[PDB]
Amino acid sequence: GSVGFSTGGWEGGTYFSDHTVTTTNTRQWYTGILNGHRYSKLAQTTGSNLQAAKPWVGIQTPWAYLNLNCYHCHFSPQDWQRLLNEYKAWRPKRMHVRIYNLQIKQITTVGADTLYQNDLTAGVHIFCDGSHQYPYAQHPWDEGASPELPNEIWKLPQYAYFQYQGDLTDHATANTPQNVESMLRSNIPLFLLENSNHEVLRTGEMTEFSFTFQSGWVTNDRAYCCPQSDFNPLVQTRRYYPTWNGSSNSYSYNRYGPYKKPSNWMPGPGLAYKGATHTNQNPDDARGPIVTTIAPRGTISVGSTPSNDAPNDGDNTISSDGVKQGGWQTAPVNGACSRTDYPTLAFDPSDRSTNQNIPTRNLDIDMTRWYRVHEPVRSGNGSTYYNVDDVWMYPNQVWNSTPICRDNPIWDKVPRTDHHTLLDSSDGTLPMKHPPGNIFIKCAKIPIPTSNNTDSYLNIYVTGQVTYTVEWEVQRYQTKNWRPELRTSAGTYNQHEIYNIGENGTYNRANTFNECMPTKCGINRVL
Amino acid sequence: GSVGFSTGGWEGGTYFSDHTVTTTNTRQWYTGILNGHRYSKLAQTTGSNLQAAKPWVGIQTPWAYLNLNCYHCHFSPQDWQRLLNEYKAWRPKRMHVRIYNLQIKQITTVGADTLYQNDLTAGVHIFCDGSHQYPYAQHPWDEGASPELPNEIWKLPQYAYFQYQGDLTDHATANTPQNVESMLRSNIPLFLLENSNHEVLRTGEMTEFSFTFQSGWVTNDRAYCCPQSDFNPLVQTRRYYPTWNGSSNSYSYNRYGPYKKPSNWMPGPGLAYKGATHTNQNPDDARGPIVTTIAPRGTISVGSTPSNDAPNDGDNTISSDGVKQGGWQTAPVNGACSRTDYPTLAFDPSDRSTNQNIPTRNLDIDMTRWYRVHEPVRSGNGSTYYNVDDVWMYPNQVWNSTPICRDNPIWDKVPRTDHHTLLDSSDGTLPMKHPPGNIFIKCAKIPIPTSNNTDSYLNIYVTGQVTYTVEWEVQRYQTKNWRPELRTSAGTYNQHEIYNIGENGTYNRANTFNECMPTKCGINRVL
Amino acid sequence: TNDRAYCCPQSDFNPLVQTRRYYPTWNGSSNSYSYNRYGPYKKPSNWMPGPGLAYKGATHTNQNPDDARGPIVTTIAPRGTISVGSTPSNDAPNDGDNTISSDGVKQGGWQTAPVNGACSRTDYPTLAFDPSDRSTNQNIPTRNLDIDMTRWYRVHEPVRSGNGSTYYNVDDVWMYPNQVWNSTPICRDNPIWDKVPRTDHHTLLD
Amino acid sequence: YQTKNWRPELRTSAGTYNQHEIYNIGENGTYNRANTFNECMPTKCGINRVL
Amino acid sequence: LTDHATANTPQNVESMLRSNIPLFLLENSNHEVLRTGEMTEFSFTFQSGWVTNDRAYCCPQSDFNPLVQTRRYYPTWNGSSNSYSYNRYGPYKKPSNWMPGPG
Amino acid sequence: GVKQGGWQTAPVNGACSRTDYPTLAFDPSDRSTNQNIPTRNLDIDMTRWYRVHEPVRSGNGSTYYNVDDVWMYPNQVWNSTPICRDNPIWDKVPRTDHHTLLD
Repeated sequence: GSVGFSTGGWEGGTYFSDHTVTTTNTRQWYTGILNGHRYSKLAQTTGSNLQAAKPWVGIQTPWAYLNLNCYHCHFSPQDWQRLLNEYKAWRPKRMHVRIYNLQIKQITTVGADTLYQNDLTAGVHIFCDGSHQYPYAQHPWDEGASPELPNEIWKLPQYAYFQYQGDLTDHATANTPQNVESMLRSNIPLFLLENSNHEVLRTGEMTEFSFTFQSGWVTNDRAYCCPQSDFNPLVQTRRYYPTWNGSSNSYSYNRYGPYKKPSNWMPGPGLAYKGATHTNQNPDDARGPIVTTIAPRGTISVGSTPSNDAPNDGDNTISSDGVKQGGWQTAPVNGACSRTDYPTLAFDPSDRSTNQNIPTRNLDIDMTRWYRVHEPVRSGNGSTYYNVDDVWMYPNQVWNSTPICRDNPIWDKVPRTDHHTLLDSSDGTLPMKHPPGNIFIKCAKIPIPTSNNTDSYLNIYVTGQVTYTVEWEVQRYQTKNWRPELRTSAGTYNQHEIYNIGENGTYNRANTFNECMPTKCGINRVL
Repeated sequence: GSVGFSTGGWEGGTYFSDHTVTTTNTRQWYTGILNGHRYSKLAQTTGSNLQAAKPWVGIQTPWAYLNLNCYHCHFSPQDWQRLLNEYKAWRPKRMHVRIYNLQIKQITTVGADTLYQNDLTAGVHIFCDGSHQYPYAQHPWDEGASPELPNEIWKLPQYAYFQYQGDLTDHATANTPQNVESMLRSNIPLFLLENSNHEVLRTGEMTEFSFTFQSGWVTNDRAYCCPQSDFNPLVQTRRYYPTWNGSSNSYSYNRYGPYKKPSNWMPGPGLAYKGATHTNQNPDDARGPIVTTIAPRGTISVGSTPSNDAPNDGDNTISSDGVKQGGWQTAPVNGACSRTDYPTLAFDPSDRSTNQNIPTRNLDIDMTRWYRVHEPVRSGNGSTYYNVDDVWMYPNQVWNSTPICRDNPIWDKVPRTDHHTLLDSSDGTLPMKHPPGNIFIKCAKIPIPTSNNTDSYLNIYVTGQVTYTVEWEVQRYQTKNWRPELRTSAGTYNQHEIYNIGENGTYNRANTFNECMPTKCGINRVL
Repeated sequence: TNDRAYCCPQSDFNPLVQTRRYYPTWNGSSNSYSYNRYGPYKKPSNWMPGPGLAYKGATHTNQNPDDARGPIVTTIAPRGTISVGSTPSNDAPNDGDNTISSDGVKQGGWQTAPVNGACSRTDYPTLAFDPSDRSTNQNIPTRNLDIDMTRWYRVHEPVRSGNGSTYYNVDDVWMYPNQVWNSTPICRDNPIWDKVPRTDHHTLLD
Repeated sequence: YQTKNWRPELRTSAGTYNQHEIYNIGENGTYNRANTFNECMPTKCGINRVL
Repeated sequence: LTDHATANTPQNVESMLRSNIPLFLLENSNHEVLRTGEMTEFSFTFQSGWVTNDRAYCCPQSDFNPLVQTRRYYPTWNGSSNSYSYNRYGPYKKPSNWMPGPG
Repeated sequence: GVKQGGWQTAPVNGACSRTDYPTLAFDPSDRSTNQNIPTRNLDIDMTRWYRVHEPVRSGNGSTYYNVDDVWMYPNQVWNSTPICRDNPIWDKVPRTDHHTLLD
């Protein structure tokens, strides 16, 4: 008889050790009924009017889901400081999630007054998709992650997923196969969570989930030198550099100076592009820096026209408007270029922020990450130094990843595909094949009798507690550095009261990326 | 199925034996929702206006806590009488606290009428901090301790804690380091009880806590003589006292009279100061007798100005107003001086007292505690007898502690610091490293669905029973005294009906410190 | 000990709860006291500011590095001996004791510094040092930074005087019961230990 | 140390010092030492204890 | 490197770099001190790829058999019809799946 | 600024044999007085490419674009440069979060 028995306590606190950090967090969560207990088409209405449907079309579900992906979910500002000061590297190992102390209440109107009364026999649907049968649909930077403050109520975000690009229209030429658009539309998936197995829980019940991570490392230490400066000037190099003689049409040689020795190591791959920065209008346009247009041959997308003049030769050229609303954008794409760390990653530390100050990633002091790359080419009497904005993958590229802050997402799901290149994120998330599965939650749909076969349900909502524990594998730094180093310190910040509760419970959050306590500031690594 | 089963009975009564007294008390307690389930800045607005913030700034929490610290919590007036009459000494050994028979009710408005209905699935957060991770914030003399009468309802007091002194402002001179105020403000702690582990209980559940005391003794017997009178006049002393001869510029000697023999034993340390008694206005001013101004070099407090004239030499002198609102006061500081027992300890016997008569400690008949101390110094023809208001710690000081009454606090937490001197309280509480930990209680925060992301919770309150049992180590007196002695007796009091229930349930409480049944009145100890 | 106190023991209470304690007010007409509850935002504390002697020493001149400046200067000499700049004084209080001139105390005495104890006001400038031996640096590190909140700036004993009260600065706070304090901060350039002199008695070692 | 403090704290950091090159070897082997007591890295700055 | 402060940059980055420079003194580690009658030795184990002495006499793209026809066709753009027509690759250049290495 | 401020990576020829020369030149020994400087001009391996062209239909004919930068792309296959007795044996891989293929 667990109506009067709790199914759990409250669990909080972090534990530090040499090889392990364990974070434990409990939140009170709730969800009401979403989308009237039904699945429905979700389509974007925004964007400049064009003779086509808007690109994103999908399904919004009745379900809600748990999002644990961000560091401020797991670490308090204190704990994050201690992680960054005492450890050169960490990665998540295993996560345990308990859902318990469930309460299901009927929302009742007896009059001008709204009543909240237990329905003791009402259930809650809880489903973890761990085999990734359903669309994951988790953008790492989404709001609706577990709130930073343990005392804050967490309203579950609603689950929706992409279905098809609505902008695609049938296009028939001598250069295309027939009926490709209808072929795409016929093949769109529909995912209903009710054709899978899940648990239904009443108020005296609990459920739990365990996940094991496989990921690379987040690395807190930085390089104080680039690989290319890293030689010894007191020793001469045997290497010579050529000088072209226009008279003899040959080369002569001179020893490289001891203070620049040619390196075998390439600057890491980096794409320095801002994207389209020219206007703030139309938040649903694809700004950049990389915009990808998907469309199969035989279909034509927004603002696309076939072009019969070379190089295109029957391919569809896409106007600015077409690329802008039709395409899908990848940002940041800076890679190893530190010049474009800014302003290509900017975020709110929390959801629904009223702060006018937007933290943007301006601080990278790691010295393997490059500002500019130049290819000098002999031209006439002198040489022309060509800035290279696109440094692609090339052998012997060696670089460090961007710094991250407590407000970054922890992981990003690697799309399941035939092939992928090296996995390094420009935003710093850990790419994971098999990230922890979506934990889906919805109130039971309790029908109300109707004579006319209308869909009428009882108005209820579930609240409960969720405890999530992450075991973090972690490595303490060791150094022979004689000097003291930069450390994350509260005294660095222009906002002295940051992460403190103020008048009327206002909680102070970072104005800047530095106040978000970024990694790779303090600890020197030897290359 | 404990919805219909109680988790405990009612436990009351005291048990006396030779070496042990056991008090058992049960109270019905409740708390509603505090501070709207949130943490917020708590700042004092009172005091004379000054160009600075008011000193005390802190955090008021959603939590409530149990306060067992006072004797009238544990002992009935009868039981206290018997303790003081039959025992020379006692100390608390172990305490057991049970919280049970929990009821959690929703407060509902259906109309002009307010309804109280069980929420059977609602929880209660109960947390004991026994490792003193959170601020203790218990002033021994606070109200909100368990009520004296077993039948009285106990409303849990709300927990709040100090954070920083708001009066401190940055002060930069050649004599100070830079940016100390921002350094203080940056380093202020924030304590959220939800990052620790605690129990959540529904109505069919209970919890219990055990504590072990380490303390010195409360001592009921008194000295009938001072150490300095304690000799035998029928025997001559070999000791001589000097007399200065101004003519020969030397000393001559004469045997001490047998009825004052010089003693090796110093009067105990005592600071005789009233504090600032001149006005009753501004209850938040620091009156005395010892006022401590905290402020680091590089900061400047209220009413402070740097003074470049000696002795100060760049130190900040503080005006009366600055000391008055800015400082922190220590009272009583009488120590072994009985002259300043009055009026330096005065209190209400109970919380929210309407009695105009305020018990103040005027009765100390222990003879080791001194009225005045004089240092005579030869001056001219005679000698000048200098009153000494400050007797500091000196070797061979020997003294008895102040008497206490049933309305005193039992213990006081020793602040955790690098160093402390001898622990003797002028108010009589037992200093304890590791006093019993705060038991924190709050109603679960049960969210109400809102579309606009406002914070809206279900209005509930918890009531329960708390049983607390203290085992007291105790010592019976033994004496060869031939004569009968003073004993605590109901017939001593001008109020004959004291501790009786009167018309309409009015409970009579002590008008005077004597009616509070003070210790160290009755039993003679041999020195 | 590396950790610090962010509050003094005397601020450390809960203002949301009233105190049962009252403070006296003297009535000169009735020659008695009346009582009023302490305000919830200053609750009288059982805990004394730690012992502290706020004295600079003799700061007036830089000459004569071998003079005993302070803040505590101890003259040793047994009865039957006379030290530098000492003369017997037959006028009270001295009565045959040797009074010592400034010069005598100055070169003859032995100095104890720092003697600030729990007073943070005199942390400066009573501890100043070179980080290394034979330093050429004109900048002398001196201990100006103490943010520990148990260590006190000033102590006042207010005493009712006439119509108002006089607030007496206390430069000497001696050992007294229920004093609780944290030790001074140290730096990487401090000595680790000091040998306790072997003696019959010593007080608390801080 | 162990703390339940929610907030980050002061820590000893090289970036605090007006002398940026402190404890570094300079020209001709000159070793840079603290000008101030803060540059000597004093204790009891960072960690909060609960009383 | 010199400090540069604009609306587009964070503050005090140069001093931040200069403050964080390492200093390495070999005397804070453990090493051997040897007098004239003493010796010391060290062992190392390599992990590496191979140095390769043999060469390719052909590129991967020439490496086919001309006596066999390829089924593959190559496009030719017709500007009049705006479409492609196809012709079998000649047996002596067969399109290769293998790209020239990065250079 | 680029010239004195930057740090240079050479050789970066990769699989291009055209730029084997003159991008690697050295003395065989230290403090050489020899005016003749060995420079790597001899690569007869046939997987290593001289030029790469992307032809693009332009007007009536096609334009053959020389490609001086061939980046990493799938199905690139190549042999490493020849080495001589005077080359270094190894190079320390910088310790970093990421590296591409090591050649």
